[PDB]
Amino acid sequence: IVQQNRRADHLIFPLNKPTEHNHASAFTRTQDVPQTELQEKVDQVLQESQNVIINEKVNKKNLKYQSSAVPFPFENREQYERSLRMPIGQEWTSRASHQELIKPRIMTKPGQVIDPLKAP
Amino acid sequence: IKERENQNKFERSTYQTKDKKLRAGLKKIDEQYKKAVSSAAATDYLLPESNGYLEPENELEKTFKVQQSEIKSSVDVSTANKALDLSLKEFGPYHIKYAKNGTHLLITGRKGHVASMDWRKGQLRAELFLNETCHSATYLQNEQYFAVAQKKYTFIYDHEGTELHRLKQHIEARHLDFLPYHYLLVTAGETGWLKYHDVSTGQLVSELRTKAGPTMAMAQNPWNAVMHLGHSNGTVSLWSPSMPEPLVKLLSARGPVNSIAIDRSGYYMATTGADRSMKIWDIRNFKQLHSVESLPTPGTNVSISDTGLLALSRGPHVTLWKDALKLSGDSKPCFGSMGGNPHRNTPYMSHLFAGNKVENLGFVPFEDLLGVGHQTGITNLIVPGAGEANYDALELNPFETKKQRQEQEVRTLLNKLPADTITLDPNSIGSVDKRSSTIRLNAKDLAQTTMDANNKAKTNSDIPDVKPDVKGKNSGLRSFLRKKTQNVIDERKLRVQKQLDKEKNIRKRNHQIKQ
Amino acid sequence: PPPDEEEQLLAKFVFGDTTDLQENLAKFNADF
Amino acid sequence: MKIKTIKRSADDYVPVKSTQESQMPRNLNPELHPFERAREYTKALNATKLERMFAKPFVGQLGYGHRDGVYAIAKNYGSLNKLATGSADGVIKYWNMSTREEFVSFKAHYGLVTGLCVTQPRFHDKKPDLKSQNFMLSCSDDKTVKLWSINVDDYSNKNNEEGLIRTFDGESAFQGIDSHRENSTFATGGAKIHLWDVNRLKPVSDLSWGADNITSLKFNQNETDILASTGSDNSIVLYDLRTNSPTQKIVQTMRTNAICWNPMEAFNFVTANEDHNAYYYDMRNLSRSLNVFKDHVSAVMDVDFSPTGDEIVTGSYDKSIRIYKTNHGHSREIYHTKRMQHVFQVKYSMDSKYIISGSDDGNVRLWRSKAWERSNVKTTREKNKLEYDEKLKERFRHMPEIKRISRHRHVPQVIKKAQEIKNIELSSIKRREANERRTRKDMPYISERKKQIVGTVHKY
Amino acid sequence: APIEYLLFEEPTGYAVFKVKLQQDDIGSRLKEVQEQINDFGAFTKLIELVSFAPFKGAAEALENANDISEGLVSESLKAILDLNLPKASSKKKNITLAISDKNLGPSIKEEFPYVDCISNELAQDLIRGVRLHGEKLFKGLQSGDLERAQLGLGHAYSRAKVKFSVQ
Amino acid sequence: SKTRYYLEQCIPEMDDLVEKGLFTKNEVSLIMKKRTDFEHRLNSRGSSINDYIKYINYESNVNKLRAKRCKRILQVKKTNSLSDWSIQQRIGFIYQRGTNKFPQDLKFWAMYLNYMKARGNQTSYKKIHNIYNQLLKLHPTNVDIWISCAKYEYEVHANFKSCRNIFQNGLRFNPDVPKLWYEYVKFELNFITKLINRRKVMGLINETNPALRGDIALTIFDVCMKTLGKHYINKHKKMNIELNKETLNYLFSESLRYIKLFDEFLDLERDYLINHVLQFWKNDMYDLSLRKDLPELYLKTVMIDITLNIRYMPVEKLDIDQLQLSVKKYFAYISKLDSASVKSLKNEYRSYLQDNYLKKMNAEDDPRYKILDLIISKL
RNA sequence: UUGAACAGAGAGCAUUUCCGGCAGCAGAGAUUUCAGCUGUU
Repeated sequence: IVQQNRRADHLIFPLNKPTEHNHASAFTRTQDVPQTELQEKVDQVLQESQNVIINEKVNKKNLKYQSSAVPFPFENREQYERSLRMPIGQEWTSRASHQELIKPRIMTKPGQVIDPLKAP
Repeated sequence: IKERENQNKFERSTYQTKDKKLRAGLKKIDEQYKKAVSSAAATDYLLPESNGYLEPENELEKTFKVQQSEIKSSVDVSTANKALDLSLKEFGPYHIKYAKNGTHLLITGRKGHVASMDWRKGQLRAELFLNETCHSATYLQNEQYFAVAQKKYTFIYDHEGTELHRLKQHIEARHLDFLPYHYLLVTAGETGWLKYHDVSTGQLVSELRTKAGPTMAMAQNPWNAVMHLGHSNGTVSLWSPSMPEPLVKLLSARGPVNSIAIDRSGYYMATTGADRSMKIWDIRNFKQLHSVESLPTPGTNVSISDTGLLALSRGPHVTLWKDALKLSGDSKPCFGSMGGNPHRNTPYMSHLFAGNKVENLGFVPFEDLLGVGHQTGITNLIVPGAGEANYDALELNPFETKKQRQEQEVRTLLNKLPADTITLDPNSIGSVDKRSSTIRLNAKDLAQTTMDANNKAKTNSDIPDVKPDVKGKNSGLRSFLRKKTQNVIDERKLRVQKQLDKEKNIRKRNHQIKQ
Repeated sequence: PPPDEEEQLLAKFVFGDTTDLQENLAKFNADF
Repeated sequence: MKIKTIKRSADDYVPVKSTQESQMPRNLNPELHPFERAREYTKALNATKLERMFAKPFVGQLGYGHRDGVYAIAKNYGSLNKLATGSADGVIKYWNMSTREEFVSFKAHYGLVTGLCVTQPRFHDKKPDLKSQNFMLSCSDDKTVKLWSINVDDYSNKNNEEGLIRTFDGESAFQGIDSHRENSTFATGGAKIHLWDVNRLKPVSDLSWGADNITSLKFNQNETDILASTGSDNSIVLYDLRTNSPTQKIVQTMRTNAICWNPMEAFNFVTANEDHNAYYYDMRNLSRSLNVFKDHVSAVMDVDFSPTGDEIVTGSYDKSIRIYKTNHGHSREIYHTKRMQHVFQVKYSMDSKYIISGSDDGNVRLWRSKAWERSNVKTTREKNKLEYDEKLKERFRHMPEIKRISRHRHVPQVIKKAQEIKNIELSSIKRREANERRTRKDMPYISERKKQIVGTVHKY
Repeated sequence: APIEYLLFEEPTGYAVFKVKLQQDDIGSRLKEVQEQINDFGAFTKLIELVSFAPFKGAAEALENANDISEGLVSESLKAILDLNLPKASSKKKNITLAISDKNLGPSIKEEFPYVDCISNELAQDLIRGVRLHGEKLFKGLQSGDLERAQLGLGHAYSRAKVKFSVQ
Repeated sequence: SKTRYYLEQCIPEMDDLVEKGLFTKNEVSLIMKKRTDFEHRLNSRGSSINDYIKYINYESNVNKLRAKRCKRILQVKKTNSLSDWSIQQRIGFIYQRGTNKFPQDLKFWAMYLNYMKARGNQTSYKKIHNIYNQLLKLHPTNVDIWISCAKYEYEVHANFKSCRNIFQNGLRFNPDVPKLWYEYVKFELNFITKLINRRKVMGLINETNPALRGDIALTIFDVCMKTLGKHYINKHKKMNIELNKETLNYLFSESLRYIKLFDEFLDLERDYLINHVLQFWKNDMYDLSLRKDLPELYLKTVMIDITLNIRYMPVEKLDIDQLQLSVKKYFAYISKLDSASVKSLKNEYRSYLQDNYLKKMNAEDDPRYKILDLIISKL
């Protein structure tokens, strides 16, 4: 379960499944005891019943907009630059895709106690 | 993730691991990329409008024979009224500019009559009689501010027409432009200096010395905000504010470059020169596709519409070509089909302003209209298939209100792009530095590299290895000892001299043994 | 096979075309 | 000749009714949207600057504080807003953090309140009313462990006794206390570790490994039968109650001050150390640590996990609090104040939104876990804007000036000078080790996660 | 405990709301969470109307007003809380119900043993928000002019307590 | 925004429709333009329930066109694809959104319920129960929704326990409405009649009890009288005596209409039910004597008993002994009552006996009809 | 702590059961529709 939770893409707390009770309905009486005189009486009766020149100089003002090296989790530049391939923005993506991309990993209810997880 | 027909324009380019976390993360990244691209291409069902067209039914029907009166009678009344004609005989000729929404029009006479209007409403925002020579005008981020290139200095006016600024640093500018994401007003002119001014803060960002005399032409690349200037020597130069020298020099024409246009995708550029030559270039790969030679008269202006129509104005004429920007030689614009050859690209349309001269051209944004400025004012020609039918309301809204304009101003101001981000390739932001290592080096590998660098001096790998097979004429040790300074004597040069002597002795011994 | 009259009525409503309305406008002159 | 143009009906773009919003036609063609990378980069940089503007972490202090420094802090694992604090004058207060005021204060002990925990007692004869009353155990140097009941106003189901229920009396002083998460049992440190029961007036069992004192205890949250303890002989000893025995012992270079178990992983725990570091450990293999958290200057006095298990919080003797992600070996955030002094207890709220710290000055303080976040409920547009900003910051965190702005904190001058002194000392040790590696042809390369361990009792 | 349901006593009837989101309590004294009560775009994210049982008449309105003032539970309150609240266990995991009046809690607890009544400051904030916004949250299910119902009920309550005699 | 999300959810259906031969891409574009208009109207400000109704009508006609197109081109009644249920799912979702936004529009609630009942095979009894649960919580004081809930459960599922529970909860919320009491009595009489006829069916296939008697309906009747009287008094609260007399007169009309329901129920023991209701009205009510308080109603009840002694029997098969017993009871009542009351009761009895037998049978045709004419002349 | 009987909820999981083909009969509803039965596939 801990490896499943580690490699899970999204964790929505409470991860423990809360106990669920019978929904309140008009089709059944919840008390299981007659609470009205009518119910009492009815139940009672029922019970008893060159061209191109290109500048090769290094644009030194541009280097603040580039990475200094390949960063940690990726081991090479091809992987790192593939991580930046598609924009997250609503201008460049569909609405559902934008929501999916901006969806965070750890999500919690705003005012509830988070518990240690139970054993399955 | 079904494959789709229109997926190609939504595809993005990019410049076997043992790690399991990295493998799963890269698999998730690829899956999200494919899903996002397919779901973006799936939204073409939600496009509300379709582009216009002009199709001939018979073999005798030619599209260039169709007249503006016939088009105005055929099309609906709203577009017929949008095609407007203004007769302004006194202060001509008129250079015209449209807002990026296309809801406002800014005309500028040579004799100082500068007007800003809501052309579709018929409402005049501003009207100035400067009694002075005026060459160009442009709108700033809204219709609320506009810049006029007057006789010597460039002036900035508000919506009502009051002078806000007189830019002493911008001298004798003939060409004005605005980069709407960088808030940069770009001026070029008679001095041969390209100047970028920040209109939000008021600080002049760049002064670049073109060193090629007065600039004959100027266009912006809307894809990457690189300015294409045309000089009298026949070269188009590509400029970025962060570099003092041009990024690219293209030898386009023999004589002066009359005009430059760049398409919306930023992939194609058309130039006209004084040598009666119109050339269509690929920008990203910097080859030329087409070179129409010997036009009847030199083309004064080129414009390129959002759909990809190419408009050429030479004196009184305006001719438009459709699908002329493609790679194939069948797409080369021509004037006549020699006996009805279908491979020849005869003009999509033509119009003649008899007794007139076209001053400048501009396609109305998101409208099937081409505005022409000329000696007596402005005309709009109806061109089916010219403007982009489906706009995006987040970027540019033709039906924008006052509060939407007010919010969009602050939004764009907050997301103003710094001028140093302008490059030839817009996908350079976020990349690894080119001098940096392709693979990541950790502590162990960096320590191993440091140990190798320390042991290189002991192993003598710094100096070139002795090669007896290579002749002493081209030997690397000989070139090293020649390139080093003669007076200064160092240990490295001493070792190089000893190794060169040893290699020369070995080569002499081998030559003596052979002989 | 050709469409049924019910199918064409449904097509007119669903696709929202006004060809019948323009035809009636062209046809309507000096009826009364 | 077919002539067809763009015709736009005004009804599809300008609404007829005044009350209706305008339509937003959208075209996802990238030609209409240039400058993807630069535009998203500028949005992300503005998000980092906005985070730096909105970083206002201090929520506020609890009450008027204790008369003396706060040395024991225990949260209620069942209730979100309740806390128990105990100071060096023997005074123990139960706190409601919602109103920031105390339910009750007790002059509990005569010595220092060495340990405090919040319990749910389970007696044989009777069932306590846990909806109306809360319970806490304390242990001190006056050789006593005491149980207390506090009246609580959370529910209004009805229209008793606050104070001492039962006193557990021991032979020597007690140094820490913790209670079992599903039983009635609890353990106290001191000279020997004793497993007690609330129904018995004397210890149920003695779990001590040899003749050494034990400073702090912690029960596992998931595998509730596991215990861990810290000793003054630089030792961490695990215990299992099913076998009723001290499981394993590890000896490190310096004494560990506090232990916290992962809420989400039954077999991981963090130890605060006098190394100025904290160490993340796997119970199954104690020959190496999973992670080393290295940013503090003086001895780390307390450690607590987030309830989600993603983050830890450390409070140290250098008068600062530091928050760590479990992935990275360096801190994400530092909290300090001129009024704050040596921090001996940090706890992380059950909401995982707040951090509670008790200091030598006697004040208990509430901080935000994330300084830029706010506690209002967000509308849909605001929530999406904040999530997009977080994802964009995560995407472009690797950039130079985004990193430059993001890593910036104002740090006290003492902490900054001590950081540069430790940097110089570490560089000196690095050159000495380089000289030793130059001298010796074959020297072993020992891992940073291996360096702190002197040994283990049971070899692997 | 988190609040699951909320009971509001209108002059015109009883209303039961479901608490969709919990307002945080440790920072419940903060400026943000105290202004989210006033703002309607944020309070709607917290609470949503499940049920509304209107009173039959002015006499029943007065009778229920007297019962609420005394702290008693009427047949109308029993009916609405029986229809809406789910049947839970008395021993563990009761249903939490937010009440404005603390004295009403024991009566509801005796009628429904599976209900824990909460009347702390957090529930008071929620009930204050419901009273503040009022007719907006009822989605037009209100059938009578609530202000005039209030005015008449206040007059009837005062006359009934004073025992006003027209003779 | 929400409009964009809903349109992108509409996308896979058009993928399926384009994948089949059913719809052209331009036709899909026109349909999505109309859907864009409707979704913008729903998700914007200033919306109405009429926008929901128009959008549901549009999607219904789209489904009809899709069905015709699938019949015509592919020659199959339905494809096995997404598109045959997706419009139905969308219409249900529009109904759900509309009922959530404007819960007070009972016509829209009825349209939702009718649509979900009509698509019977695809829907679920769970879904219908959930819609009833939401609606009954939102409008607990609407009697017709309780009646419709009980009716759906009785004819579709034949769930007598659920029907009884629905009627009991509805009467808990609406004890002052006579209509719900009437429908409860009608349901219980229907249930016991179905039980009686089921036992008779068993007794004819092969080769007592108060439930079969009707005492459940009688107890519901008595509780109805007490509760309706109390709530009528509470609504309208010497003058108190006049109000009590008016309340008794008001309850008398509901009792007589229950008598008419009993007369409609031919299979049940009509004589037993009429005996019970006249026993109740013989018992005094509202602290006043019934006969002294309402002599007109007392004479009406006496004439009703005297007539219904033989009115259950047909005129063609009428018993002369039973008619003579009824006439003797009428004579005893006339002797007990005042002279004007006796004359009015005699006139009413003569008119009832005339309309029963004299028009049906001739004096020449039946020898007993001459004796009946003589008795009518005597009366 | 477990078992049994009872009353349930719609609120989870599984299905290697059946039904969303056709023909025919018959009933009901508002000429069509609806589920059902009998065959067949």
